[PDB]
Amino acid sequence: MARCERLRGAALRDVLGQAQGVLFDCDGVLWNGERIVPGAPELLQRLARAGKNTLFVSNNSRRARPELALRFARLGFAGLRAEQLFSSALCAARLLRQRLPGPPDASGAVFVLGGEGLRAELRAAGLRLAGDPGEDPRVRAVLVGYDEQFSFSRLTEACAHLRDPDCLLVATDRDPWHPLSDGSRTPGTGSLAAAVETASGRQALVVGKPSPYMFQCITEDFSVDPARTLMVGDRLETDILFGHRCGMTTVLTLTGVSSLEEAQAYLTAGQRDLVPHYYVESIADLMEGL
Amino acid sequence: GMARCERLRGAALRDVLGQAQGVLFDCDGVLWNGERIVPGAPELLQRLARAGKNTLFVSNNSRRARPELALRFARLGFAGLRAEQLFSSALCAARLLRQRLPGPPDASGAVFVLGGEGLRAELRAAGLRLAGDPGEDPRVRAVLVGYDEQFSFSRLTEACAHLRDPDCLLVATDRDPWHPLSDGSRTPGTGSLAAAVETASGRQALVVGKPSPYMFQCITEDFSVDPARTLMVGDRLETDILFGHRCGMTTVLTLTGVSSLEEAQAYLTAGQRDLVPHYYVESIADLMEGLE
Ligand code: BEF
Ligand code: BEF
Ligand SMILES: [Mg+2]
Ligand SMILES: [Mg+2]
Repeated sequence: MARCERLRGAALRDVLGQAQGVLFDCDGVLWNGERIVPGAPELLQRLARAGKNTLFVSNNSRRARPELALRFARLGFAGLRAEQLFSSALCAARLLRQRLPGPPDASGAVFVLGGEGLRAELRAAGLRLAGDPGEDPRVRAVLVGYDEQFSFSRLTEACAHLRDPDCLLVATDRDPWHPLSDGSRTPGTGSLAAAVETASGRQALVVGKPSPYMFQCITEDFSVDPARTLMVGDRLETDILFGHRCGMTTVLTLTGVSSLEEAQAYLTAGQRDLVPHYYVESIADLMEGL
Repeated sequence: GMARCERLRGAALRDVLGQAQGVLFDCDGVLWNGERIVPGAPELLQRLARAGKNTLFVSNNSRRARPELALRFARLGFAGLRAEQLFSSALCAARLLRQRLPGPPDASGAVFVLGGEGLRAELRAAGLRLAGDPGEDPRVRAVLVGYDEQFSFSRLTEACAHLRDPDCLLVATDRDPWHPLSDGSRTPGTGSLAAAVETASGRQALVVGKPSPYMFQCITEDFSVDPARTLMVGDRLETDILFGHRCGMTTVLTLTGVSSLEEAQAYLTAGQRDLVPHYYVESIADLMEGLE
């Protein structure tokens, strides 16, 4: 039962040694916008050298796997394999492929409220998109992602497809909003998903943290022992909650969305699923254990 | 009076109407569907007036300011109504905001509005200054979410920016989630936009329209209404009927609109008593057989 203590000194050396791997959230953890978190690449390198597995799990649905891989390299994280990178975009594509196969054939298409990266992730899995060239097949699912082209007419069209009860509704994540480097905020997929759900009268299947699905998607590709895995993230209600649900050890870093006091407030309120085991000022602080 | 969803006809209809001082009518799906009146609706209103029963009208429709809504009634054949009898969520939003945003002269700021020109006009008639109107946009002191056919990701973003300030109010006209169109398709309702704005801003909106009691308050500032002796007549269980229950009125579901008898009956069998109408009719025309 999580106590939100500062991970330093001996405990930190013990926690890292016991670890098989570290699951890292990306935004607010490795970088903020185009500014990397100092020590972050050096941390990853030392982790690898110490033979501790690293994986990356992000609710960001803007970047397909190849562009996310480029971003890591560009910002200075070398030696990563694309296979280590999980976004809600990737896992939505895999969930939709799973739900849409069958003994039946001639499936259908996905209507996507989202950007080019999310679309590209679905095409890479072999799904067809409403609005691509050629045949208009039956729309069999609506996917809601981070959609800067969101509009009333696109909301209306989503709901029309959802009048068919067999048409699925999937959302990449419910993150409600995100910080920008200028201090302003941008609405998150959760706000778009809420509009689509309310207008269509449906409940969405949510793929991203804190949904366990994000973890299944990962364990299909790697063996992960939740007991010996650290889940590291900056957001209490997505990363920490996810970590608790998966039975992992949880580390809040303070470089991102949540504050140490928000965590303490959950603790005093006895909401244990939202309380991290440990916190650090920065993921750079983890290095003193290697 | 625990609702049993009974068909209002015969003696029950004569009794209920006889005890009533007045009838509150929801408008869409009740007096009309689109540009098509419900047959008998104009005659009903006339006969109600002759019988000395007061009528008032509530709508969650935020598209027409009160003058145009009044012109609509007249054009479709409803005679004898005065504009002051018409309460829309637009009107009541303008009043809530006028109440909450008066203060010293210099304090007065602006309302950032997600909605159409009807709603805009309703707020200006109440003396409110609007972001996006000509000249200086003063401090935004409230965000209003209404039915917004021009809703967009950037305007959602701009609303949230205003809402970062905890003292900026968030008001929604209503939470109706979607509405039927004449071709059988649907348009998203304010409730869906409001949900997006509330989620992205981390705020709870003050809701003005039915089933919020605020709409009833907005009405009782202008007219004496005894809820015990008033019928609330509507086509939507989750908005009109619930509203009637919260205000302590006898509730009548009419079937010419959004909800079905079977939806009402399922609420009954589930014990969701606040979503069960006391009575129902196929059409509000049926009410006429209870008047002499
Ligand atoms: F990249 Be994480 F979801 F902030
Ligand atoms: F006019 Be009601 F709000 F349908
Ligand atoms: Mg993050
Ligand atoms: Mg109605």
